Amino acid sequence: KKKVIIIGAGIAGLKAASTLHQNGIQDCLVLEARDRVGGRLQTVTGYQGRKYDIGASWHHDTLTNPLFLEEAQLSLNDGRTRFVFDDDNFIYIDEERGRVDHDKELLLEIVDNEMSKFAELEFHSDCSFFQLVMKYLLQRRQFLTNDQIRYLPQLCRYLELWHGLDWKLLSAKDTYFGHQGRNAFALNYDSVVQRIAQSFPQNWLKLSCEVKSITREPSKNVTVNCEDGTVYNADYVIITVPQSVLNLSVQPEKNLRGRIEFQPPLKPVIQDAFDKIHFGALGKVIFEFEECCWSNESSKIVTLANSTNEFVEIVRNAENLDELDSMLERTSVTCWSQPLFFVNLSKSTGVASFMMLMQAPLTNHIESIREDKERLFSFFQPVLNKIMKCLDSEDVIDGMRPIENIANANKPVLRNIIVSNWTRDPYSRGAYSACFPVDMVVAMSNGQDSRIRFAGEHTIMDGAGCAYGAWESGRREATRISDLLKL
Amino acid sequence: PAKKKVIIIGAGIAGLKAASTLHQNGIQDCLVLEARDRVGGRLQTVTGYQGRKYDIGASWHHDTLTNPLFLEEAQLSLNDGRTRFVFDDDNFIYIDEERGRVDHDKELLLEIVDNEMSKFAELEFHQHLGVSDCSFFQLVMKYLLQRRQFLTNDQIRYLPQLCRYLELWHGLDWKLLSAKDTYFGHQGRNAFALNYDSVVQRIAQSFPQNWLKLSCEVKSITREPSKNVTVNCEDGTVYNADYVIITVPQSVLNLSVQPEKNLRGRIEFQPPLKPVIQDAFDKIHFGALGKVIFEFEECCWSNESSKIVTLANSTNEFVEIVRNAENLDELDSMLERTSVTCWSQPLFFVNLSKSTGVASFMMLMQAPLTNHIESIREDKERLFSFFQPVLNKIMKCLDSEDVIDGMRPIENIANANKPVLRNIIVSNWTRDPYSRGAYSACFPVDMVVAMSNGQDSRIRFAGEHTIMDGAGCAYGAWESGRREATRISDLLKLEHHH
Ligand SMILES: Cc1cc2nc3c(=O)[nH]c(=O)nc-3n(C[C@H](O)[C@H](O)[C@H](O)COP(=O)(O)OP(=O)(O)OC[C@H]3O[C@@H](n4cnc5c(N)ncnc54)[C@H](O)[C@@H]3O)c2cc1C
Ligand SMILES: Cc1cc2nc3c(=O)[nH]c(=O)nc-3n(C[C@H](O)[C@H](O)[C@H](O)COP(=O)(O)OP(=O)(O)OC[C@H]3O[C@@H](n4cnc5c(N)ncnc54)[C@H](O)[C@@H]3O)c2cc1C
Repeated sequence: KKKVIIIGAGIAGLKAASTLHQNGIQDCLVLEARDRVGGRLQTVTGYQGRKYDIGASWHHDTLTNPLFLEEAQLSLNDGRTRFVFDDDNFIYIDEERGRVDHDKELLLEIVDNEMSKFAELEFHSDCSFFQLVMKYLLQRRQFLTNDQIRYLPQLCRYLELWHGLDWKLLSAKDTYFGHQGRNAFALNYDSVVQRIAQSFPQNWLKLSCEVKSITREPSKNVTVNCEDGTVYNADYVIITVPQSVLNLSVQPEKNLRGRIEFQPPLKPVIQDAFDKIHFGALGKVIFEFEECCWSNESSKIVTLANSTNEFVEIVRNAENLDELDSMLERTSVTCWSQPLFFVNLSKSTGVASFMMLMQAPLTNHIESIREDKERLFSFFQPVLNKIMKCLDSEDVIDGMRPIENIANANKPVLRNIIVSNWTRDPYSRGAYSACFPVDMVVAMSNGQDSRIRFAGEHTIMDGAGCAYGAWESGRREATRISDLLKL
Repeated sequence: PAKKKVIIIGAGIAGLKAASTLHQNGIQDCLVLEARDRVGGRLQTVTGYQGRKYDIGASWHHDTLTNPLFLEEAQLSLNDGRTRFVFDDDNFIYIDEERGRVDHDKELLLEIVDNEMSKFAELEFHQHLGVSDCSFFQLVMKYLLQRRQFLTNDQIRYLPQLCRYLELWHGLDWKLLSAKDTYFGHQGRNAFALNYDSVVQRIAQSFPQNWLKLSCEVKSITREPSKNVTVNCEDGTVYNADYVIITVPQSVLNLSVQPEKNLRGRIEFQPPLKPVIQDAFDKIHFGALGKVIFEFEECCWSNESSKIVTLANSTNEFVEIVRNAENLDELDSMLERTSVTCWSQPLFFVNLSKSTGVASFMMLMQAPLTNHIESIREDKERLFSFFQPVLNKIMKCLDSEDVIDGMRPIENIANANKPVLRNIIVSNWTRDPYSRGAYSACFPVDMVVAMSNGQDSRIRFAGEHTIMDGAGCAYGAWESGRREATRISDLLKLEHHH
């Protein structure tokens, strides 16, 4: 029947569909399991109609990001605001100390820089980012004060919100990575998705179509089966489901929502690749306040996990990486058990809200209780008040239920909380490609064969794990299949 | 005709480390011929108001994560608890004449666009096709052009001036500086040496005293076909050696390729320096980093930071030209439009009060300013008058009052919150015939190769301009000394049984 069948309507699949059409191609399809397009790009709506990207929210590498450049030109042509450069000077908050950023005596950003060059030098075996930070501290303690030894490691973990992985689950070798310039906050990624999706025959889109299996016949024809019985046959097939999903293609049984049974099975180089690449769990929590009543100094605030001086003496005393490694091994998870990244939306978008980013293992636990508004307010209440105090304000009032308080005005009134759910959603099963302490790109880039091709943020190297990477990978596979068929 | 194993010309850190290595390797009958009445060369520690000491030459140990000289000094300190240095990096304070402090600003966010700029440059040359180099200025104008849609007006105005602190890394005005060589990734924090002289003396002291010959200016070096090298000091003496390690500055060694033998510092080579060496001089130059010390009575200002950069003047008109230019071509035409002031270029001040407790400012300057300011380094009244505006402005931003000129003490006991300037020291590297500049710099490898491969097996070269790792730095100079001394040590070892 069809020329090419695109599986998944994330930005990868959408771009691909866009290309094909743009290449005059016809008779294609976009099969999406969810009842909406966008995949890991979703803009939700909350209090008083405020909108928030619960999925991707920034255009990274604006100096070379091609998706971003395209958006910029559109904006040069029509003056519509599509984004805002929200990079800012980070505010770091510790529970006891308070602010420790731009400190006259702590000079933490400066040692962090050094720490980073140290990381580049170490490589230029591989351990965990946590293990790398310990070596650094050990090897440079002679030139680090006691307060730097205490806090630096906590501040430097802000990188956890970059991969969505705690410093002990994260590969040190992939941790530090330069960026091609500032970041631009998308003021409607849904506008990016919408545009691409409305640039090809709207009749190609088939929502709520979970694909159960993909089969390779002899007669250069591929057969796709959505689990509702309906079956399709096409020339080429572009698979864009998340790596975490695709990975299911090689496990016991075949049920598990999302899993696609391949026929024949996926080659060994492919299945091998899943052994050398994991997936992160970046999550988000939106805190909607009645109105801003705090200082809008910065739009970037990070709260540090708690630290101790007992940790220092062990740095001072340890003789080597083993004495320290063994001395360190010497519960209760709260809002102060890990670093939390808060985007203060008031300064950058004028919205009285906080977009907080979180990592594994915390993400999954918070998303598990996403419907428990009071439990959620109780869990983050401490860091929220600590933030408000540092930003010259008061403790948060809970106004999530009818009948505010009448005596607010000077106190931040929380009106709502929104939480992501990517780790519990079967069609995402996590946030995006991440490294545990490479080859998948090549595996995907080639394909299962000349007609069973792939695409997605995990099928490319430039822009890996990013929206534009997935966007481009969608064009790659697209352009190709196009050149041929066209004939 | 005094016979000697090795003759090292110059007693800077390169020659001193060379001789040191030699001694440490059991080599005797060596000489260190130095023209000045001191050792140290570009490492010199002067004395000023009330016995305060300052390094008018090198001040920092750079790339501490890898710098072998530094690591060697830190080891010592770990053994005796003696403080030999101090990590003085800090959050930079940027002062505009108009806008006052513009650092860490919630709206300007200068350091942030500066970072993106560094990245733009990296992305501009890392992908090395037939690149085509240009001045650093040209590089910045290109950045502003390509990214104007993502920069506010004030960023376009103040970024190009704030990014010029780099002029103080090379000692060159951004119009004279190679863009391709502008950005350098430092291997970690810097360590402010608390007297570099201590490093100089410790090394000097590590080999025979009588090995040293000060105030002897070498004027010629001849290679006898009889497998020996002849060296002549100006004070008539003549020496004969198996090997020679020339460490004169690249600027002085350059004089060798020109006709005119009576130039202070110049060495007449026979045979003349090979063509590969001569021609290498067309491919690298010398910068003019200079210093000025503003000594104060006592500290009556904020010690938030020890790093203060004063930006040069900018104009909203510049913003308009960038906003209206169609390409680099037109931007230059448009940019094409008096006299030099303390605001005509960025200046870098090290507020020592915080970092060392000494109520003084160590200010760095670049070419061409350095030349002009060193040319009048005696007219103190003119110096003060020249640096009064920025000096006052700094003090204002640091919660203090204008400067009072007390360089000629006339009793002042009623100005506790008023800063009193008592002295002004100025470097003199451009006019000193044995330095003729600050160190090697690029105008928009040939040299490092020609030098490292020597004039011939017997005539060798060392110094900050003869090596890649640490080029232009004290530790690179130091390393090159170890390099040359080792090669010879080995050859003299295989010396037909001794
Ligand atoms: C919390 C969070 C924050 C992020 N922030 C940023 C950011 O700031 N900047 C940035 O660049 N990136 C960010 N990302 C990453 C970005 O979202 C992804 O790179 C990009 O959206 C991945 O696109 P994709 O098209 O490959 O897949 P989309 O998920 O990403 O998924 C492919 C599609 O496959 C469908 N599918 C799966 N299984 C089946 C099946 N069996 N049958 C049919 N359809 C199926 C899915 O429903 C989905 O629509 C973030 C991600 C998360 C989770
Ligand atoms: C103002 C200034 C600031 C600096 N700051 C730093 C810094 O912070 N950190 C850093 O790492 N580097 C810094 N440097 C660079 C550093 O000082 C040099 O890299 C290093 O000192 C060069 O050492 P050298 O041994 O090769 O030569 P030294 O000058 O550098 O010179 C070799 C010796 O040869 C002698 N000589 C010359 N001609 C003759 C002759 N004809 N006969 C006999 N002897 C002769 C000279 O007098 C001299 O002593 C700075 C330089 C300047 C000028």
